[PDB]
Amino acid sequence: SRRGNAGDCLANPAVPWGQGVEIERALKQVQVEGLSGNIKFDQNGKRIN
Amino acid sequence: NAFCSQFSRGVYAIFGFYDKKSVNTITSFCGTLHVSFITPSFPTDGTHPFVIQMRPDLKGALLSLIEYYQWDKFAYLYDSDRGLSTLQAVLDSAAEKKW
Amino acid sequence: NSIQIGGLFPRGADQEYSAFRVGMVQFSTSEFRLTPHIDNLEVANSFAVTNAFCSQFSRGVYAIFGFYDKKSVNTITSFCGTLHVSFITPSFPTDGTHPFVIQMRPDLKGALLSLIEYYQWDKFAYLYDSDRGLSTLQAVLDSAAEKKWQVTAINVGNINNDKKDETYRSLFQDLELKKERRVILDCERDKVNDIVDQVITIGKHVKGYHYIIANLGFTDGDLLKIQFGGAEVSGFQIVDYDDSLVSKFIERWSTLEEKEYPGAHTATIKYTSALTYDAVQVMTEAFRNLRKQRIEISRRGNAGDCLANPAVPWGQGVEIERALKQVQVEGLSGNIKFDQNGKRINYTINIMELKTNGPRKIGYWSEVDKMVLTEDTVVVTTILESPY
Amino acid sequence: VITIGKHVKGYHYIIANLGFTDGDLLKIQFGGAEVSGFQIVDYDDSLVSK
Repeated sequence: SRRGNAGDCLANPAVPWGQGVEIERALKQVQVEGLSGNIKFDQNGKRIN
Repeated sequence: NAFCSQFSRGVYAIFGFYDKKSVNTITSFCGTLHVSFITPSFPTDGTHPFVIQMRPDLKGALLSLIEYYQWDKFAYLYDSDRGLSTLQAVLDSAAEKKW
Repeated sequence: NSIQIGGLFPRGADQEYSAFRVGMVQFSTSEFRLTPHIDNLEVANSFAVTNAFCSQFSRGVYAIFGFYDKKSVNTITSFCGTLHVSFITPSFPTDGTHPFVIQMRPDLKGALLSLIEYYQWDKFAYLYDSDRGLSTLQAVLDSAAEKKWQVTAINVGNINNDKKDETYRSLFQDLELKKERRVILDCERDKVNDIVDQVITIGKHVKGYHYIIANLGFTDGDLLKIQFGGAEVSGFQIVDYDDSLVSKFIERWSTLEEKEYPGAHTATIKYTSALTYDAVQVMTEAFRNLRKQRIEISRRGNAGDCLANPAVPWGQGVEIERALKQVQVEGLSGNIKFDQNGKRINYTINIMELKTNGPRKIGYWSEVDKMVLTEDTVVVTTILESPY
Repeated sequence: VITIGKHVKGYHYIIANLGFTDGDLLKIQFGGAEVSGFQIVDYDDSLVSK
């Protein structure tokens, strides 16, 4: 769900909004095919296989 | 400038390119502000959260191709702009395999 | 006239922060003074650098002193390139003509290159760290081809703390099969103390080897444990203690308080702290020379934040770097002379070599002339007869 | 011996007392000098292992 306000990036100290953990985790689990070939991701984010 | 302006918009992910000058800038922010970044540029040495690399590695294919062609003496020409991580890999394998 | 400046200091930089205080106390003149406004941080994280640099620019200063790392150097050279705030630092010198940047550290490469032909080497190894950039490794391999060396360069910096002892024993036994009697090290203090301890434990400091610790502190780290092996050790240092102003400083430095000045009550001082003292003389030289030609640059108006769209400079900062680069004073290192870019010219490095008595000096180096071997025979009579 | 550097391959040492592994020994394990010694208490015995 979109939080609405985001604030300023240079907030001292700024606070992360803890939905981006669920964003990247689905991003790390993408298993599709593209022009290059098979696309498989490590939990680091490096392209494997 | 473009990072905080798009952070003001409240975006979900950021797509873009980086060079060796700005590579530390994105990795410092996306780890801090916990937003994802997806890129076709050259991948960083070491691990970084919140960064998805699209370009694969080239090291092992280079070390296979030199080994498949059975080389021991050659020359190497490099540009600084994409980092030096390929150079550091092939100089380590230079020591182990008598190059 | 309390000129307000800014400090960006890393954690664990205890000896340098006291060496910053000694210049602030001694070089404090009555006609003007300096307001520190110092914050602590981590040098590897650019976000805290992004936090602190826009913190001090939000207040608005005339100059900033601090330390940077390889992981944050382009954060600095982009901000001071854009926002026209001059910057002074003793860290490793950048490559490229970056405006608004003062390199207080001298270059080391040409002095390092000069020593190598002096021993007339041909084949050696080169252990390096990945933290001070790779400018030296690029410098030697470019010179390796055009003067026909055989260099085996091996990185060491990515080794974890838990598996040190197996990796170094894996490292030097690989060097032993190639008969590598000559090693050039290039690290900070803490790696050099770790590497030398593993050289001793495998027993590779007898008569027959040679070592070069290529950094500005040769007697900075511990050296006594390899004094008596037999392996000839050389190194580089700029801060010679034989100078009286240095000897005045050491006499002043030694008598100080531990809990007030952590790391002061010693006999020697590290070069990173030595330039920190020498930088405050250069900062105070600026605003003294600034008020001499009646140049008021007092931008008392509100600086505002750093995220301006578009960002705007303020042209009195051009006069600041005009004043900072035109500084020639004398400090612990010696003759401080600059370039239009911000580098250092006309300096001298003392080539030091290790003997059984301890550290010595076998000469100095310059830009104009190379390694000058200032240490500071029979006549045969016979007659020409065959086959003699 | 270590500080003057005299434990390379080529030397030999014998610590003639009943505790060979009693004192520290790791710091000259990796030199090259062959070191022997004497001990009576073998740990491989079960009553010792008990």
